[PDB]
Amino acid sequence: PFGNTHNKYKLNYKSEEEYPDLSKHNNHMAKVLTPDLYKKLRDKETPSGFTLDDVIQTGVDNPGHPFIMTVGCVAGDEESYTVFKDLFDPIIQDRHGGFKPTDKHKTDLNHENLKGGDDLDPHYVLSSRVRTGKSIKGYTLPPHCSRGERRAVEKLSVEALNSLTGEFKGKYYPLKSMTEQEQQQLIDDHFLFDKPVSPLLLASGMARDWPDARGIWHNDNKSFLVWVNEEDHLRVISMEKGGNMKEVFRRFCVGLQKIEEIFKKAGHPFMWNEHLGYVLTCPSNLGTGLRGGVHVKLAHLSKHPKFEEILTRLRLQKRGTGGVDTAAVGSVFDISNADRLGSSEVEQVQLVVDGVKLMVEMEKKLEKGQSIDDMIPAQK
Amino acid sequence: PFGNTHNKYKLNYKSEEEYPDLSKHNNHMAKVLTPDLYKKLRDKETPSGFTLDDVIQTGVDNPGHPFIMTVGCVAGDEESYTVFKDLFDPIIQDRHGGFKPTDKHKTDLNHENLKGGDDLDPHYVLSSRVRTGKSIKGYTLPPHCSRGERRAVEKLSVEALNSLTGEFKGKYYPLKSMTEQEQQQLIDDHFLFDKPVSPLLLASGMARDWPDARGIWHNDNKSFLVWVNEEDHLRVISMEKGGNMKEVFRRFCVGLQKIEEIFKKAGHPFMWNEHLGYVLTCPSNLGTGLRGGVHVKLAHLSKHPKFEEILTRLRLQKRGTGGVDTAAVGSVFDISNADRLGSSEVEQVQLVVDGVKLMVEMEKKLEKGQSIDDMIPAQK
Ligand SMILES: Nc1ncnc2c1ncn2[C@@H]1O[C@H](COP(=O)(O)OP(=O)(O)O)[C@@H](O)[C@H]1O
Ligand SMILES: Nc1ncnc2c1ncn2[C@@H]1O[C@H](COP(=O)(O)OP(=O)(O)O)[C@@H](O)[C@H]1O
Ligand SMILES: CN(CC(=O)O)C(N)N
Ligand SMILES: [Mg+2]
Ligand SMILES: [Mg+2]
Repeated sequence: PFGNTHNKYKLNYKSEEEYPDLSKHNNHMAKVLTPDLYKKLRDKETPSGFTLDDVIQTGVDNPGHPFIMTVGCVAGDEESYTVFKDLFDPIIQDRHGGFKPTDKHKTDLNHENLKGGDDLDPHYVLSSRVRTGKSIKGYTLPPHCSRGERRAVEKLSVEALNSLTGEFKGKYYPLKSMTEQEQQQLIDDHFLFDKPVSPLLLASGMARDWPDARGIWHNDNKSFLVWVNEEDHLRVISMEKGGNMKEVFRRFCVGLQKIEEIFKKAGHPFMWNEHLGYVLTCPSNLGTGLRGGVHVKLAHLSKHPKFEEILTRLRLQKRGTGGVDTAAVGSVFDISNADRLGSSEVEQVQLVVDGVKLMVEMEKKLEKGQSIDDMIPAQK
Repeated sequence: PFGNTHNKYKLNYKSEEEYPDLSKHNNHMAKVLTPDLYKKLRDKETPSGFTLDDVIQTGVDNPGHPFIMTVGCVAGDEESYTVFKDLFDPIIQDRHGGFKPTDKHKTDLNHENLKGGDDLDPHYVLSSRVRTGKSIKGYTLPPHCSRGERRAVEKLSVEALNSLTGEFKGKYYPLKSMTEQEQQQLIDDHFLFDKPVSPLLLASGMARDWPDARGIWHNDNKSFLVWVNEEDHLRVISMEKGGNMKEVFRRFCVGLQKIEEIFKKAGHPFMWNEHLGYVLTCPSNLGTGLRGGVHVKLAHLSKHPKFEEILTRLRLQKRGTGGVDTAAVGSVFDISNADRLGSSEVEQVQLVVDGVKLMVEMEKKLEKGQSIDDMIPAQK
């Protein structure tokens, strides 16, 4: 029982007979997979039984489209990254600016190392936010995890979160028993998540048993939010209105370390290693898993020839006002760090603080009508 | 499905820790599963590694359906129906209107014994269709089949179908070779299976690797078609405009017999036993696998307070114009026999002809300002 009968059954076919048809594909996985790599890795399994087929399924199912390259693969556990390193390493190097198999990732959650960021001009910066994801050692990741493992993650997380006090006193809302009123309240506060609709996620198996053992915790102040068992075991978000990113990041680090110490005592620390930093399902999110950002009104700078170039130079990214696929209603852009792996949490938020400060100074010159042609920084 | 099929850590959790939460689920699986059944069968697997969790996943994920009552489980191979018989048999009994473990599949080949059905009123009955499914013995079914297995089924099936002659002369059209426009036209014209959007198809693992090794075979005038590797290895279809169900059924039965003769001669017989008849993925499609029905315009009858009761009395199922996952458009309903095991093809098509003729007579009475109170049919 509970063995490898399934993969052994597939191994009755030759490697070419099981090899995916990637002729229409444009994703990182398809860029790297070869007939030889598939042949060499198809009989391998992690201790939990995760296989190369499981790693690549989403990339097989979702070819991609013209420009933006999707990753096209997932990890099912920490071991996936080692057992299938011959696939993941080139993907990680390509996705994360050349990060090599021998490179090390530096973690830094000491919020005191951030400099400034309490001052971001409220007239332009409408809100500040820091998000990360975390995995819990001892449990496989959402593509793979059993109902039993998922429930164990939820129990540990909820008991931990229920123990928090002061600024971090809060309450958990299971998706399965959520009242209509609770759901509406969470929507009003931009705290709700629903079953994923993205085929990139659905194709990996991560949505099984929905909504079993999924839920949302937030503190009474509505400034610290935790999603349980969505894309990763945990998603942890600190947010508030205005431009005190210093306070947002402080709260983020303190709450994250409080949770960490409880998990560590239970023998289930956050999944982490010196090479990849914090381990998560998607290779794109390794390292810090961190997206620190602001909603910032850039009426003129938005409509400027070098706007996309300035973001690139500052190592920043932009999205709409309502998320990843939105058109920035009014003039409000979601600006955040582009980096994840090979730089620390402090370094990434510092880039956001420093970069957003410069871009507000730039916009102030533009609304007067001065030239933005000297403040343009070197590529960071 | 997915990696979770072979998650080796399920061993490490208690049965009650892995047991699904089926509270407020309304499908046949959830009506039957118990803690004891789960405990008994959770450590079992078929020779290809299909497990109880794979059987039930769609019924966990899909508590209900917007249009019909669903079975909530699938088979992954022939052996599924034996290994997990204690779950399947009560579901089959419920779904097929009382078919007991001691009852036997029925067929004759006597399609000419259909009484009437050559003259369904074409003002109401816009098209007539008869389908069934077949599985190739020795290959796993769509929820579980590997890319290699699926490809093997496609290769042998196309070779066999290409040997059809006479009114059944046709050819194969691989899904990957169709343009978006060509695919959409075939779907709009009701010939080709939809994009992989069914909650059953998705949740159970049947959409993996799409569109690899899927396609449609058909004769030149598209009156006789075979889908390859959608929900079943084969779906054999006869259809045409208008109300000559007898002719549709003639073509179906003669064609199906030619197919099975060809497959047997090639050494690729279908999955079959004396109890369940022909074995297919969904328990609802066992026995003859036959779903015979019409697109019928019921503007008045569909608004009558006893519409659903009448359908139940007649043992007919209602679906949308674009099939099970769609709504009726322009009051055009897909009306077909609900049950497939414990009766023959002729009995099934006779039940459709008789029921549809009654419903058309009801529609006509309601159009004329008369009532149908006196015409409600006895429970079949
Ligand atoms: N700086 C911000 N201020 C307020 N809300 C934000 C901010 N950044 C993101 N959001 C909100 O969080 C949601 C998720 O955004 P999304 O781009 O998916 O973010 P992430 O991937 O970090 O979760 C959106 O609905 C959006 O309204
Ligand atoms: N009587 C009919 N006439 C024309 N098309 C039909 C008829 N019945 C079903 N269909 C079509 O068959 C396709 C599949 O519908 P679906 O509900 O999935 O049925 P099946 O049991 O064959 O899988 C749909 O495109 C639908 O419009
Ligand atoms: C709609 N189905 C029946 C069911 O889900 O019970 C099919 N496709 N087997
Ligand atoms: Mg997001
Ligand atoms: Mg169908």
